Amino acid sequence: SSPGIWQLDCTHLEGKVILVAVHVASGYIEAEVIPAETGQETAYFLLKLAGRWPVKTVHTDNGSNFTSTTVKAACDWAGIKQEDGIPVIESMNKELKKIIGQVRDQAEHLKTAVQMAVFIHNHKRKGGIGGYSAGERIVDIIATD
Amino acid sequence: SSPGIWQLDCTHLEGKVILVAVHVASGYIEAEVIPAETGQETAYFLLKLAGRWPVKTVHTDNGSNFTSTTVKAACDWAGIKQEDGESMNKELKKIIGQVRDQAEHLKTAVQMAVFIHNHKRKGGIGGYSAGERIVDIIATDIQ
Ligand SMILES: Cn1ncc(CO)c1-c1ccccc1
Repeated sequence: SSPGIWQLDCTHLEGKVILVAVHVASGYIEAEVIPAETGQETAYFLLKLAGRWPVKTVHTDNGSNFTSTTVKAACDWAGIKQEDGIPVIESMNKELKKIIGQVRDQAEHLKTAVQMAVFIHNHKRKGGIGGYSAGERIVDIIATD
Repeated sequence: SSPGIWQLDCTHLEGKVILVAVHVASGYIEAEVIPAETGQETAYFLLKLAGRWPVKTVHTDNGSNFTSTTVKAACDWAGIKQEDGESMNKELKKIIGQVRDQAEHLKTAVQMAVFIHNHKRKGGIGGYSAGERIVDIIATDIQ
């Protein structure tokens, strides 16, 4: 689908909250542990995302952190179309948790283990030895020239 | 320069620390406000960077934050070569001033500045933004 389309969700592990943005066309992920699923935390994560990739549209789970006017304000500022409650990706949250289990014993804190897992996911060749990683795919899809 | 070379810098503002990474060939920036310039905050910044972009080499200032065993452990794990030997960085500070009033806290103004820097077209019609350049450089290098 469009190069500018992201899906945002949340997943919970060890009592902490991980916000995950998936670039729908490529399966590339961005993720971070945050203190809680608040408006101010969600808006900050989105503003960081939109400053790093060209984000036109976000699909959300319509959680209350999304309905907040702080999130709406960020999205307006960044020119992002927020599509709440609009639905390979339900087992993205599952995929990321698995990878986190494989590195968890190399890091003292969960937040570091999440970043390791993001690194592994985005570098992973899919479709066997002849294939491409989510990382290669997102840049091929969004490059304008 | 090569597609995998970054330069990393700290800058100090309104009483806080900003870590700034410039992708040298594109001028694209990543930045984060951190409470203090520690070896743990550095390593965490570097790992987030390397899971996002193909980081092969980072050029840094001499600081002990870049020297610490945790940054060395992160660099070895992520495959980053470290080397301890600024026009997009004065630029970033200048943008922070121009929008500092658009926002409540520093953290937010910094990410608005990164947004504006990376999306801004340079030159006239036919030009590119830094965000366009990095993606183009790296996509070309893959093919
Ligand atoms: C209406 N709504 N609100 C939140 C969600 C979760 O995507 C949904 C939804 C669930 C399944 C299919 C379509 C929307």
